[PDB]
Amino acid sequence: QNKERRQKILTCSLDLFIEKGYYNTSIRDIIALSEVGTGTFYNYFVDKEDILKNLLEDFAKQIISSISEYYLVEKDLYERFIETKRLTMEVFAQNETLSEIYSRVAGSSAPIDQCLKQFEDRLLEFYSRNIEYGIKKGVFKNVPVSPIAHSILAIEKFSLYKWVVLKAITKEEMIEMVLSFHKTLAVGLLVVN
Amino acid sequence: QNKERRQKILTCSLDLFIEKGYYNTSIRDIIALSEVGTGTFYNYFVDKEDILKNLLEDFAKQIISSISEYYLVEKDLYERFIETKRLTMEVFAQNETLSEIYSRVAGSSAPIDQCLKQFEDRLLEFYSRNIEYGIKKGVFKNVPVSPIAHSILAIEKFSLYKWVVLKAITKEEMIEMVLSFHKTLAVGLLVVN
Repeated sequence: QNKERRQKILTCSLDLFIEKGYYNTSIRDIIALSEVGTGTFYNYFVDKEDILKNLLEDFAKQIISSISEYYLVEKDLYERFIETKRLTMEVFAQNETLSEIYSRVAGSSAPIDQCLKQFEDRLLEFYSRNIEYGIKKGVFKNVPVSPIAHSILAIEKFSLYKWVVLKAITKEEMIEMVLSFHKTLAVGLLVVN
Repeated sequence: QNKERRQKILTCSLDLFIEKGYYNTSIRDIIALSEVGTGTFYNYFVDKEDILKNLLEDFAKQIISSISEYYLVEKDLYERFIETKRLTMEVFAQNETLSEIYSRVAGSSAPIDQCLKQFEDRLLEFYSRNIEYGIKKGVFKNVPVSPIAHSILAIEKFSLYKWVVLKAITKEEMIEMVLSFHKTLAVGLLVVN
């Protein structure tokens, strides 16, 4: 019941962010469209940034649990390396309107960048754990991990932006690009080493 | 003389974008701070987006010519692969205030995204030509090129943003991350292939 209401406020907030723009949307607009009352709203959120953190927490959680669930059945670490990128790209697509907001508000102001930083740091740490595991199991080379986690995040962010914001590529083209890059990263660009 | 004036308008525009924010800055503010007169201003630019395109054209041009000049002396394609990323990261640092604007206005509106798209497409095409050359010379594997060019651009964009906007890493850490990733991309993440 706390779940329903929390969810109603988040869906309405997302819709208003898409329709009016994140900065042009007020807590007033959200409370009015949510209809939960000013007092109940504050049992959950203090302002817009609290709403954005909560939207992105749920998002990170869905990405990380989809991957972790897949790990229970597929054990080949290379198969995991590729397919987890497709999985992630599909979570983005299931949350299209949020992917859009994520892709539009980066670098806009320090409080919003602080929110995106918590979301991104969480994904980066997870990606690091999984790369570390592969190094330990002799499948991946023992290289610095943080640059690799950042490269995964970066291409995912950039290709999402080109699909959902620029409309310059299709969902399919975005998925293909991302998988192709991870394949090449895995096998290595150099012919000889 | 056309050069001096064009340059004065661009420097002033950059300063106002940093100080007031790109959207809060008007052509009025720029013409007033530039002092070139309303009529002369229009011999060069029709609006802010014309100024942004011109700032980014010069930027792309400086990145591409630094790399092309280096190519006249270093012929090892792997040495080029790494060091060109350091060169690029240094051009970003020499144009810190522009790197900031670039890192802040992405996804903000379709006209500004159209401007960034021309800048990014230009870099992507150049990066593609250089990867293609390496494939043809047997140094790089024959893989799809566009995902690789996008991955180079993406990590460069993302690590620039974390330095100049988030202030979460140092210039040095940004340069190291980017070089480390390109090294791993080159040698390949997998132990065996």
